Amino acid sequence: DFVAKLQDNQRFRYNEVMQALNMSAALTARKTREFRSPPQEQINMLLNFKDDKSECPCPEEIRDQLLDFHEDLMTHCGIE
Amino acid sequence: XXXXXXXXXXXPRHRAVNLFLQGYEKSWIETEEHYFEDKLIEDLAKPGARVDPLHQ
Repeated sequence: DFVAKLQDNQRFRYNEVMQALNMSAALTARKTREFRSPPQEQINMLLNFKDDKSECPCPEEIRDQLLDFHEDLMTHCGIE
Repeated sequence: XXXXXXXXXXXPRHRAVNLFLQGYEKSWIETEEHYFEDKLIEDLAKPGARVDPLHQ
């Protein structure tokens, strides 16, 4: 379910930024992540929030559900 | 001189879940989420009743 909610959100934000182009010198730096950065480091860089702020994309809603699942895993294990 | 200088100048579905779990096990679980190395040995050195368990 997490990937189901993440992949469509990523494609939606990509469609949004491609529709609202507003071509500049930073749009290429923002959209090199789609063509370059193969999926390994792509997911590595789009999945990082243990400090208070990183370059996480606009799907902030799934961050909370991931934290909830991580807390559930921690309390299912022996970690208090 | 400026003119001379100017002349000189002119002259698909299931790969994503696998990669997700790989990234999760790579950078989400082993990030120092436990501290037991002292309580473990403290309860292991107690001879509640010979030889202690840690001594064994």
